[PDB]
Amino acid sequence: AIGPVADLTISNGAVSPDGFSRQAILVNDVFPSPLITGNKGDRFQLNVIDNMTNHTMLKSTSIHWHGFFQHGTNWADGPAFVNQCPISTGHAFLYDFQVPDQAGTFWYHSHLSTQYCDGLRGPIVVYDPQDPHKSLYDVDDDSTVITLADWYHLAAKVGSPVPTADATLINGLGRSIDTLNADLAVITVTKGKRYRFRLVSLSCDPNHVFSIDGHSLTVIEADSVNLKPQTVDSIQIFAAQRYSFVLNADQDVGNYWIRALPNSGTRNFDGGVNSAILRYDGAAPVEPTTSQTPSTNPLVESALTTLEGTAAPGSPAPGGVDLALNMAFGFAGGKFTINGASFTPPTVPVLLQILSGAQSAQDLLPSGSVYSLPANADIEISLPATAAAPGFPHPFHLHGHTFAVVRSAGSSTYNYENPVYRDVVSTGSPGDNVTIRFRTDNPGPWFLHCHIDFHLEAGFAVVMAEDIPEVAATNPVPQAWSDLCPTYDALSPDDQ
Ligand SMILES: *[C@@H]1O[C@H](CO)[C@@H](O[C@@H]2O[C@H](CO)[C@@H](O[C@@H]3O[C@H](CO[C@H]4O[C@H](CO)[C@@H](O)[C@H](O)[C@@H]4O)[C@@H](O)[C@H](O)[C@@H]3O)[C@H](O)[C@H]2NC(C)=O)[C@H](O)[C@H]1NC(C)=O
Ligand SMILES: *[C@@H]1O[C@H](CO)[C@@H](O[C@@H]2O[C@H](CO)[C@@H](O)[C@H](O)[C@H]2NC(C)=O)[C@H](O)[C@H]1NC(C)=O
Ligand SMILES: Cc1ccc(C(=O)O)cc1
Ligand SMILES: [Ca+2]
Ligand SMILES: [Ca+2]
Ligand SMILES: [Ca+2]
Ligand SMILES: [Cu+2]
Ligand SMILES: [Cu+2]
Ligand SMILES: [Cu+2]
Ligand SMILES: [Cu+2]
Repeated sequence: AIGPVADLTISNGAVSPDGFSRQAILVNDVFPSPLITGNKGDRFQLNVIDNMTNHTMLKSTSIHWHGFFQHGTNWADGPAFVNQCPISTGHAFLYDFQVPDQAGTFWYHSHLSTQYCDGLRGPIVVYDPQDPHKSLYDVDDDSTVITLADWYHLAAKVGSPVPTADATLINGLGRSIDTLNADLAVITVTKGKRYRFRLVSLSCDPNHVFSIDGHSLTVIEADSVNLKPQTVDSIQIFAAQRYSFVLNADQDVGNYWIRALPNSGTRNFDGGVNSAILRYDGAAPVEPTTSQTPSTNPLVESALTTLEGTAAPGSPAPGGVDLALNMAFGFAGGKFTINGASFTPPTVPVLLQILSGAQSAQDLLPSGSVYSLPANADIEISLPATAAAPGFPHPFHLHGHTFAVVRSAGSSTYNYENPVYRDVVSTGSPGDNVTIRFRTDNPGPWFLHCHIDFHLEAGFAVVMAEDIPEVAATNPVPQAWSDLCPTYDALSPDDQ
């Protein structure tokens, strides 16, 4: 892997991850984007050098480091027009931040429009030298990162506004229905060894039901949060989520199908679509002939708990917090709404608005989309599922924070004692009332949005303006950040 100090050069080029070729986005001349790693406590210095020339996929860029708290470095978080203006082509920008108090599985992706769908997205691992789960496994390295991704034959701005994927990629490879002989990813294991696999969803839209024929999976991490171990036989993973699971390679030496069934597009495994190969050392170099058995032990989010058994912030009753917010989803004029407002990117990034003197949510643009949060407070947010926002279940993501999921999708119970904490949560289907809690210990504007990128583009977002009075003092910005907007605003539209 590369990192924690590295150049990330962004360019355009042709790729063929499902045996069909198209123009896309390369990072350090490769697709899919390379793995970046560090250790707990490391300073990351990622110099993003933008050499893109294709306006259809956008020449500008901005990168989000998904899951990092960015305390004191809100300017480095990535969302275009929230935390920065985009980097302009022919320029570079250094993201310089620390990860003092976090370890686990993360990822990076463009956070400008729908650009990450065109290929700028890759995994990150922050290792913990004192990982409490470390004695459960033998192997945890580049080879044990498993990414899932949707792939489209037409680019994000070329196809339908809400497209359906032609292929699922596993570690960057997969088959489409018209490319049944395309290359497949192979993950190799040695019989008798134990592996920490780190499963990362780079998806722009679909969720995937992940399973491995003949094997159970011991889940030990969700979205960079250590869990009490939970053995499962399938995992439904939503866009932008991560899980670590331990696999004991104790079955017969052979080839076993790795499966990732999407919730849209091709919903079968015919011809080896939506599949990869688990190969034991010594097995024949052939495709598996294993069968899928019904999942009788699927992952259930409400049954997950943190390793430390951390209580939810606040008191154990509905509304037992300093500020309770309800987000009512809707859809009007082809745009998503939250509490009647659709997010449209402001000309001046929200952070720059605050640093320039905006004092309240009413002062902040876009109007109706920004919520001021008090400092050092317990917050509860409910996000009740509704068919009024098409394309459910919507996996919501809160920047700058992990949150307690006090009520999960598909469950009527509330857990304040020992709920799972994570950073992306499915808000489920009608009848659900997914409810989250967090503490406001991190001054800055933080995006809260559906991580289905096509829905974000259609306005399905709000901004949480946390502790506005302390933002400037807590987040001193580098000169290079100050220069982003004047450079970007000087571009002609066709160079954006
Ligand atoms: C930079 O970025 C872009 C995005 O990657 C590039 O866009 C490509 O540009 C061309 C047009 O110049 C496309 O080819 C066209 O595709 C359409 C649609 O094809 C599909 O749909 C039709 C109708 O349903 C169907 O008949 C076909 O079988 C396809 O399924 C065609 O109608 C056109 O005739 C033409 O073939 C590309 O599809 C497109 N690729 C990306 C992935 O969307 C662009 O080329 C880049 N510019 C630099 C110079 O390379
Ligand atoms: C889901 O969650 C919230 C919070 O429990 C609900 O909104 C609250 O519900 C009651 C009754 O209407 C009120 O006492 C409060 O004023 C509400 N608090 C929030 C901050 O507005 C809501 O009713 C639920 N929605 C789904 C449909 O069950
Ligand atoms: C309007 C509309 C329709 C469908 C979707 C979707 O994601 O399926 C999103 C928006
Ligand atoms: Ca091969
Ligand atoms: Ca291996
Ligand atoms: Ca962690
Ligand atoms: Cu993300
Ligand atoms: Cu994020
Ligand atoms: Cu959505
Ligand atoms: Cu985001």
